[PDB]
Amino acid sequence: AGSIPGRRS
Amino acid sequence: AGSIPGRRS
Amino acid sequence: MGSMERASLIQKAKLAEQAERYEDMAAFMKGAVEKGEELSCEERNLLSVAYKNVVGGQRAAWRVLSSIEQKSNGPEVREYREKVETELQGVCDTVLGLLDSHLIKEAGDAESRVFYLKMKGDYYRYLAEVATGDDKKRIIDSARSAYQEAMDISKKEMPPTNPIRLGLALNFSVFHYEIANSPEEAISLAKTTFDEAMADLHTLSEDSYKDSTLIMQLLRDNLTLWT
Amino acid sequence: MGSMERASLIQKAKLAEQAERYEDMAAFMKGAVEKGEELSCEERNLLSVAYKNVVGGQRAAWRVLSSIEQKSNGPEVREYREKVETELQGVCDTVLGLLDSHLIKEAGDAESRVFYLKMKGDYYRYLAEVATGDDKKRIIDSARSAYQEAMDISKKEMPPTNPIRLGLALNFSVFHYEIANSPEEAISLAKTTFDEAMADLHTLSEDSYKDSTLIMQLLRDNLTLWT
Ligand SMILES: *Cc1ccc(S(=O)(=O)N2CCc3ccccc32)cc1
Ligand SMILES: *Cc1ccc(S(=O)(=O)N2CCc3ccccc32)cc1
Ligand SMILES: [Cl-]
Ligand SMILES: [Cl-]
Ligand SMILES: [Cl-]
Ligand SMILES: [Cl-]
Ligand SMILES: [Mg+2]
Ligand SMILES: [Mg+2]
Repeated sequence: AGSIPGRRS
Repeated sequence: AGSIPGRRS
Repeated sequence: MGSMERASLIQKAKLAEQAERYEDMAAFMKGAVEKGEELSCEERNLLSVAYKNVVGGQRAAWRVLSSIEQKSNGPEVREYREKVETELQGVCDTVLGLLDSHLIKEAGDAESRVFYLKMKGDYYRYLAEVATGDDKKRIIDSARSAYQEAMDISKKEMPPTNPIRLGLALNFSVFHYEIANSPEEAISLAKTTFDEAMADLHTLSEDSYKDSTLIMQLLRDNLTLWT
Repeated sequence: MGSMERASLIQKAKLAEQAERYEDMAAFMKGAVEKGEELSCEERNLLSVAYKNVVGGQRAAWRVLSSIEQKSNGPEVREYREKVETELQGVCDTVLGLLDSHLIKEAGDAESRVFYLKMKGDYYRYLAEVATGDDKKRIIDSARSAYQEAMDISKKEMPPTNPIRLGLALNFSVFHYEIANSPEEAISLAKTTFDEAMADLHTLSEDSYKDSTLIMQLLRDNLTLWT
């Protein structure tokens, strides 16, 4: 599904 | 302010 | 793009739009224009969508960088703003070059000629947004002149609800407000355009009504912001 | 970027992020890596943000085009999907080349080495998403091997709430589900990661708690989608 985003937002 | 958009959306 | 068929460039421009690859879209459309044939209505819209989205992103980045630079006032912010600015100018010069070689001169129908002169005004306006040097007044006047010729044709040849005529008036009003330091002219133009379109809506089909009222709302949104 | 100072490249990468110019950001960070010095934590995040956003846009475009191509099944859609695919592969190869020359080999601290091996796994995963040929199994195994080495270090050297350890587990779980056809392994990994992090939250400050719980929620979001 979702992987880690680049920034906390 | 706003100019015309490229598409109607 | 010289080795790719015209029809394939058009098809790929449509795919690039669906994929949100606007730089590719613009390159495919530049290649299509360079085939030398006139553009249909749909193809003119692909050309405009592509470059409007590319330069729109450059403008947004330039404004972010220009804001940082102004707050700061090392060389890096100015250097990077200058880099983005040069890229933006390059894209505007490319679009203006397509219009001058030879889209405008071959456009005889009012719809095509107005469309291209509106584009010409827009890309000189984008150049004027970043201009500061000895040619800044001449850039502003080049935008004005293109918009004015488009206006004169539109008023003679198109009904007041025609969406190209309306979008032209919208953009020329933005030029007056944001570039030419003429907010009263901007407000007057937007008001008279809106009112003359309102009075012609009764002639339109449902789909044409939707198009005209959408742009009328943009005019109204600007009037609300400006008054 | 060879003629620009390291510090200026880093500064411009930060500006490029603020301006949403991620291709520029990635170019500035590639130039910074090529100076040959190790990267600090903040600089590693700039490198990752830049390339993750560039390849993320390429992946989204490839998926749009691949969907159109599959529905269609002239050459144009396949040709254009292939063009986007080749560009994507080129960016992944560039990132992998930076990691191999010489970020990983110089990274001795667990935080840096895990970060880079997680990146290595991610860029092989992105290559695996578009792979079909004789090397597809080897691409998948290269992703697996990088993630596995990162996992082994993280479990020995980092607490279970460390955000790099958590993000690594998150991404490796996505690898298992979406690439390796191992949904049970994906679910197991996400569950055990979440539960072991939960049990260590009591040790954390408010800001560290916020970071760890944010990634735990991503793990939970995937578990909800997968179960
Ligand atoms: C400059 C311009 C105005 C209108 C049109 S259009 O009628 O093809 N069209 C596309 C953009 C838009 C917004 C609202 C209503 C109609 C349209 C093209 C170009
Ligand atoms: C792979 C990875 C995981 C975490 C971090 S971080 O702790 O620097 N950070 C940036 C992205 C993120 C999302 C949620 C919580 C923390 C963080 C970097 C890279
Ligand atoms: Cl620069
Ligand atoms: Cl003609
Ligand atoms: Cl192509
Ligand atoms: Cl080291
Ligand atoms: Mg031909
Ligand atoms: Mg130096």
